[PDB]
Amino acid sequence: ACVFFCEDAAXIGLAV
Amino acid sequence: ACVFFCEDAAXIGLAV
Amino acid sequence: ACVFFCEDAAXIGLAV
Amino acid sequence: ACVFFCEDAAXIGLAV
Amino acid sequence: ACVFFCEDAAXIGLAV
Amino acid sequence: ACVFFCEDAAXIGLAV
Amino acid sequence: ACVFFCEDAAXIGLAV
Amino acid sequence: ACVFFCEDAAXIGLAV
Amino acid sequence: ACVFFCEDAAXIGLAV
Amino acid sequence: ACVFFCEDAAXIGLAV
Amino acid sequence: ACVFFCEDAAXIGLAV
Amino acid sequence: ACVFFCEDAAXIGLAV
Repeated sequence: ACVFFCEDAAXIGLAV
Repeated sequence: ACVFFCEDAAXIGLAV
Repeated sequence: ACVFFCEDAAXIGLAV
Repeated sequence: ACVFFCEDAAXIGLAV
Repeated sequence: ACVFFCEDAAXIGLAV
Repeated sequence: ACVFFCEDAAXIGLAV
Repeated sequence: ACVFFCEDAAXIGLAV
Repeated sequence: ACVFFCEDAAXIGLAV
Repeated sequence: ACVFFCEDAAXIGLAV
Repeated sequence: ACVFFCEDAAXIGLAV
Repeated sequence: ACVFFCEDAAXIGLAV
Repeated sequence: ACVFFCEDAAXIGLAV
């Protein structure tokens, strides 16, 4: 999978 | 966040 | 390029 | 939450 | 009228 | 996998 | 806006 | 939104 | 202390 | 975090 | 001076 | 605190 850096607030690494 | 369209199988929107 | 659908608030398409 | 397509003009997604 | 999906940046629905 | 809408020209559903 | 990296615990990006 | 790293030659962050 | 990037899920910095 | 003072028109404290 | 990552569009290293 | 990226010359992270 890959890590995306997205604002969820905070910006975190989401693994997809 | 972004919406990804991915297999979970069925295809769904994913909140990224 | 690709079209992504992400929240910026509103949900919009983005050209990548 | 749900996404609705609404006028803001332009048509955009609103997250509610 | 009709909705067109165009990049204005963001891609949004424009009513014509 | 996921499906992204990308120009290949035509815009198509790219499978990845 | 800018991205700041700050501790909130975790270190996260913040949109400013 | 998500932050992508893309070339525009000149590698930049992209607000998606 | 040091900052490590770890799963909490999301990927975040941890201060140790 | 740091406290910033930013407008969102409406000047507020921001938790960064 | 310091370098901040800010959208100018692209995200770039702003020198201040 | 926040991490700033600043000249000390070399560039370093600063704990703010």
